[PDB]
Amino acid sequence: EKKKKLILFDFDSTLVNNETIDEIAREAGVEEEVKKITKEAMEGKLNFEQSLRKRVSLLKDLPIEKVEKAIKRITPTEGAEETIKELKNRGYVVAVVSGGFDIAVNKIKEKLGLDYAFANRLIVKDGKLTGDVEGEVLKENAKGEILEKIAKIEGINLEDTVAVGDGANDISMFKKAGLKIAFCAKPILKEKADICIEKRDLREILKYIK
Ligand SMILES: [Mg+2]
Repeated sequence: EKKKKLILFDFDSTLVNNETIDEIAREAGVEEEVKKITKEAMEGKLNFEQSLRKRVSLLKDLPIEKVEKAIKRITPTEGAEETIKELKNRGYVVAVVSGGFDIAVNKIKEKLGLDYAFANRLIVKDGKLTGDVEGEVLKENAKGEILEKIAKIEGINLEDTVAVGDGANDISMFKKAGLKIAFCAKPILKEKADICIEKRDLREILKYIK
């Protein structure tokens, strides 16, 4: 026998190298403005939901074909698939929980073979973004609520959970997690982490997890 563990990964800047919202902002012509808000939000200087709605509103009217062009530029972080496969090899459950968007996160869930995926969604009308976003990964304690929910479904004690992220919206996930790993993270999350990894290779987390 042997117990399973549950590992939750943030998406933007953690499982992938990019910030989905910033990539889309480039196609919408508001890259500078959105990048600045994203940085403040991930450093913990802004309420997450308010900052995300402010950024998504700047994307109003962008055609879906341009959103896809931005998504195409997203690349997986070094070692991502190998790390996920090794965790699954141990019999562990793996999830991605993101303040980003299904249109990007759906793909990685299937590509890397994840068991769960939670993200927000961009609202679309007549083939263009309306500027609205909706979802359950918006409130300040959203990720922690999701970690608890998944752990309950799987019968896994919170002490056997691991959270891996880079930004301030990963703090609520860290609060409930058994092991807190800040991956090439912002100072506000590093302060709360058990382990800080600065080499950009997800395989580095494996050493800390039995
Ligand atoms: Mg992130």
